Amino acid sequence: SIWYQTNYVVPIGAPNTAYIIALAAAQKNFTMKLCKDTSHILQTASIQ
Amino acid sequence: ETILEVNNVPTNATSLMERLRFPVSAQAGKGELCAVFRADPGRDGPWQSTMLGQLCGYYTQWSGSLEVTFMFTGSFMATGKMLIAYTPPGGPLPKDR
Amino acid sequence: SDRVAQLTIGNSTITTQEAANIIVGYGEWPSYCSDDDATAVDKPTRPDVSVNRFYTLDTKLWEKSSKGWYWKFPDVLTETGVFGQNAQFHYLYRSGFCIHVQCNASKFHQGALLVAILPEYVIGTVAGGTGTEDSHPPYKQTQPGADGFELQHPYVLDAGIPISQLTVCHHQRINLRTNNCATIIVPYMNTLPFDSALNHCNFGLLVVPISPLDFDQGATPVIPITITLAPMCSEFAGLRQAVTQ
Amino acid sequence: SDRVAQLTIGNSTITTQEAANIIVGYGEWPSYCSDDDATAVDKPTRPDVSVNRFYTLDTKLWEKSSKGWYWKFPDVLTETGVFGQNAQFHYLYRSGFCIHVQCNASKFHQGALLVAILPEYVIGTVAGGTGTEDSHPPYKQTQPGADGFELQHPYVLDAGIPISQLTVCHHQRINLRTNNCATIIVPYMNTLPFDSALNHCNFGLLVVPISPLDFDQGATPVIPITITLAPMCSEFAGLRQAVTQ
Amino acid sequence: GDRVADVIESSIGDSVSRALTQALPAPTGQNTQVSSHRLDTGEVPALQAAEIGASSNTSDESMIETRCVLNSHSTAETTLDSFFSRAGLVGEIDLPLEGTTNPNGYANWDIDITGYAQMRRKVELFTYMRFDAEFTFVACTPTGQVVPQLLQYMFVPPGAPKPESRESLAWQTATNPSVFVKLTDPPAQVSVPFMSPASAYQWFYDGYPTFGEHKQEKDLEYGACPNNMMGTFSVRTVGSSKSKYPLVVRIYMRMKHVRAWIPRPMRNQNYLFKANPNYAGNSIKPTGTSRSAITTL
Amino acid sequence: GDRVADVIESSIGDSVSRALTQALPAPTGQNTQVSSHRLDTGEVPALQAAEIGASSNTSDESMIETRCVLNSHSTAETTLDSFFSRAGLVGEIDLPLEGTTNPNGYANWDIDITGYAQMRRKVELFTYMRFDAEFTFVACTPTGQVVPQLLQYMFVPPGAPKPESRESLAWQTATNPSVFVKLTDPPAQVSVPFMSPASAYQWFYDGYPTFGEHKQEKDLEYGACPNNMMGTFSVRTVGSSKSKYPLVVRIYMRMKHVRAWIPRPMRNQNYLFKANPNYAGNSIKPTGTSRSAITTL
Amino acid sequence: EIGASSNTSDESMIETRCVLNSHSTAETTLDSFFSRAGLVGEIDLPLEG
Ligand SMILES: CCCCCCCCCCCCC/C=C/[C@H](O)[C@H](N)CO
Ligand SMILES: CCCCCCCCCCCCC/C=C/[C@H](O)[C@H](N)CO
Repeated sequence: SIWYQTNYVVPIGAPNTAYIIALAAAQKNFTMKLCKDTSHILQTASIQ
Repeated sequence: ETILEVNNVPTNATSLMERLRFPVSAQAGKGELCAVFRADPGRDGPWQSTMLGQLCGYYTQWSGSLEVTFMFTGSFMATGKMLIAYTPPGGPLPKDR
Repeated sequence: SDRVAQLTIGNSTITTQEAANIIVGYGEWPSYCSDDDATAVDKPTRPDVSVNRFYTLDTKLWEKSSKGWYWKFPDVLTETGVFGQNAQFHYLYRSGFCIHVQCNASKFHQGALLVAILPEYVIGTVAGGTGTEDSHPPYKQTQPGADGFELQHPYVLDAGIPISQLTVCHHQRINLRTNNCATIIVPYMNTLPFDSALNHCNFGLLVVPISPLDFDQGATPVIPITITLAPMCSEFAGLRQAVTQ
Repeated sequence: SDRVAQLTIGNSTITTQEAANIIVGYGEWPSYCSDDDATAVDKPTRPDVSVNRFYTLDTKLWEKSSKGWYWKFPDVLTETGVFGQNAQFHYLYRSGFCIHVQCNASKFHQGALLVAILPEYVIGTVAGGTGTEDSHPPYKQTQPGADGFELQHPYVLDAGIPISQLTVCHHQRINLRTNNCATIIVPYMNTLPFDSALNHCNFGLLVVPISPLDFDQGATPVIPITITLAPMCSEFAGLRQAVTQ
Repeated sequence: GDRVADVIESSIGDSVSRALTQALPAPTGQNTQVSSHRLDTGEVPALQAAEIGASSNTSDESMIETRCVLNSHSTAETTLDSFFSRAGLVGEIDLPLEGTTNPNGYANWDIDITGYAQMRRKVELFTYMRFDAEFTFVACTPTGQVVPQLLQYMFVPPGAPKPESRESLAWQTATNPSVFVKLTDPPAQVSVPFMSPASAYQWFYDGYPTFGEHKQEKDLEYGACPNNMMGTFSVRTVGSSKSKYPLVVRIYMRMKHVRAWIPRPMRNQNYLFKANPNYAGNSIKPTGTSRSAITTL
Repeated sequence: GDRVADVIESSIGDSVSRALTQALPAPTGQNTQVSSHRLDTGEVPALQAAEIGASSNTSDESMIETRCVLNSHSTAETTLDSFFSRAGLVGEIDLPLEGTTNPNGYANWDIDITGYAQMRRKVELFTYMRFDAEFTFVACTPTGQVVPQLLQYMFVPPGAPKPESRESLAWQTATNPSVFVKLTDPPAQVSVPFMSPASAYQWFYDGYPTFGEHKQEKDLEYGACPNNMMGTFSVRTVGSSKSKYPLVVRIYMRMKHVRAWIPRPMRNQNYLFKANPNYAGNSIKPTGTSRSAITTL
Repeated sequence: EIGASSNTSDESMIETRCVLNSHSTAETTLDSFFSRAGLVGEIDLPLEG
């Protein structure tokens, strides 16, 4: 969760609404196992 | 690092580019809430559109530490502070900072 | 190499890029009581990383006509977390602190703040205005809780002592021209090795705006002040049932 | 040299003069998890003497027509003391135990008890009597709390397993002819190094009267059974807010 | 470093398991020594205390007058590998032609070895197990006849989308392990490793897997351990149109490299449900058999 | 011993006070070195940051062109023993003949040095003090006259029964230290040690000494530190019948072997009560004095 | 804005414990990801069509 600690302070002339971009990654102790088929995709029938 | 679709509110095709960033603005100064998302990289959510959400869709189990790198794209003369809290499971959505 | 800093203790982390320096209270780091200073005969418990972490208390509103606020320590941490649940069960208590006050503004705002640590800050009242009645401050003003209390006469600090000599104790200044945070590390200051954590408040934090706030019409009008503090080298001794006050 | 014993751990002490022996569960003492077995990356907190102490749970009434009781561990210690306040805030949990059951009588009373430790004692119901409905036990029967729960059919232990083979696990017998207390030291038995302390109950204590009570008219008619237990080498990991269940 | 004396002389952080026992090699049974008559005082090897909890340590020589016997009975039969490496029936999958059970030529079977009572009673002797497997799939008609039919076995790990029908696009097995057999050959046999996130399986898990207010709707999740839900087994008749031979698949699992922890009593009552230790409430049957009196046989 | 690695390489139990400062001997003031003109870049000794909190470290040589001065001004006057070892009036006890204040020839005085404003402002510069004392009792008539009268001073420790009257049986001083003086001699002078249960006195104690629900009746116990309630001082005219000379006793305390901790601001307002930092609400007087404008004097 | 990713260790953000990690990374290699036979084509041979 992302909470406003103090506020977003802005002077005269600069715009009101800003934006934050979130970028996710993995560490050097990441490990995966038990290879499977992908879940979060489908496919329509009758290709071509 | 790859872009995490935290603001997965819009649906239509003319505004699908808005699902990469989430807005901040001026509040009443009560310690408000900006955004929340789960930290599961194998669930239908924000982690689905990363390189970690498609390469851990081809695996059943995973281990190790995740990390979420943010980036501010505002003005130079505008400052602010944010609290980015991580809740271990069991604890529901908090009602206050 | 000096403007930016990071405070990592426990499972919390404060990162700031407009910091001045980390002051150390009286040149002494917080530590555990030695065998010479110790009085009790039971082994003191010491949770390592479950109490030595930052607790973001509350958000204030620095308006134009502000006067000041004060928080009595460690009264503010008797309802928050494992520290607030250990000080209700235990009798003896010993900890340093690490106080960090954030207050941000743009490069078009001006103003200053005085962040002070006053040991045994005894609140005195106005004695009925004229000075005839032997009045005493109530319980909701002496130990205010985690919400602080607004100062009524900040020139005499509501205690009879003037504000202009407050900087003989620990002080850092939040001047909205150069910095935006004030970090103070306070050791354990008491005549006894341990102390009760429900009646005796060791020191009082004072945040008073010396130079006022000012801005022109068009900037955002509310400027918040947030206190963030972490106990350090906490110790507890003597178990009993849970009593609130 | 063997009949009398004393258990000193924390700030509590149990002294008994009619004890048999202190059994050790599976020949393994409780300990802390090594770096090979550890999975988490945060430093685990460990209160030394504030949780490793005896908690006297509740007094039962061993009447003539008693059947048995069972307590699920560590469900009984989520509302008592600093241990009951650390398991509500933390996520991971790891501890051994040390269970001591007192039951006294004179030299004119007769009877026996079976004090058993059954790991992952899964409660099963009667499936509607005939065995047609897929019923399930409620929440007030699965995790009963600190008050236990009376067994309805003690021959099958309310789980389908017979009582006559219960002594393959840890067992001591409170026979009111020779001894009056049964002390068991249980290590940490789980497939994982840490575990949640709010849903998973590790083992269940079973106190069932095998040989019944008997006395003549003139002795005092009520014989109480009290459970007293102390965690040992407790550890916690992962902070969050206080959630009850 | 350290300067206090209640930490440098403390025992906080003892990680090694201080064991009181030490496993000794015992390839055969124990012999018997020669014992003579003994009529002494104080030294009694027949009187114990069952209130202690430990068992009897009475040797045979300290109770009767024995003879020297060089015992050479091997104990290599009662080990764990020589007790569990016998393949038993753990599941049966039906594929009929005209019916309501599986009328679309496919059937999905969840992986659990607690469906048949003869294998279930052996593995529930222990609480934690850790084994490999050798599955075996013997397919035949309900009348036992072998027909020339091609079949596809598919192991669906937990998470992957199950096939909705026979012509679905999940059968293309790009990463799922699949076995293609006919019926006119020896039956298929694979080797499944220890596939659990935990360090051992567990057949008895006391507690809930979720958080929150457990009321009358969410009571069926009690005892469902998610360290054992290993996925879904799926079969189909490999083709497009309707087949014409009915099929029955039988699954036989044998365990190898078995390690077991924490024994427990074995069940004596009838089983009623899968992964649910319910029993009959009115029909509580005793373990042994009854006689007329105790004074006679 | 220890086998885990997060304890053997930890820092839990650091008992020594890791000090950043180190007290150096300084018998006189610091000299001044010769400095020349300096017109360099980057090296600025006049620009600081008051936001850091530390004070100015600007030497006099780095701001002007100085001369070499061998300074020999001794700093032996500003020490703690040369500041507090001056006896000031801390209490006054009245003994009249016909009145309502003390008409029975005795008066009980509680021990506190916060009764007179001139001694109180010096000792409240610090928070914790640790001192011995040298009390001095100068007795005289209200007109200053010295009469031939015998007097008994009695130090009553906290707990002992106070005398109800002049002929009471607590005046027999079997273990209480008492001083018997006349008035025609030099005044009495004793030496009181550090008599506190704590390690230092404290004139400001923020908090309550009791537990429980602090409501409007029990509000007067705030700030009453029981590590400072040292007992009761008692005087009487040594005799049975009524005396005929009025008496006034004055008490003068000087501190020796003084150690002080944690300085604090000194009070600028008027005092109003004993052991109670109240002030006038309407009459808030500024510290300095006022002028007409800031541009002129 | 540099383009490189995060090099933040876990020890420089929280208070960690010593863990001797022994999780093998022999599953995520290229040979253990692609050596699984999948259907790449289907050829039909009917009688009357
Ligand atoms: C073509 C692949 C063949 C299918 C292979 C399946 C592998 C699954 C491993 C089998 C090991 C037994 C699983 C045990 C779990 C028990 O059912 C649960 N604890 C109780 O429901
Ligand atoms: C014949 C005996 C003479 C009486 C000697 C009295 C000894 C008491 C020691 C005096 C030291 C000063 C006590 C200071 C306490 C302050 O009044 C309180 N902190 C504030 O009320």
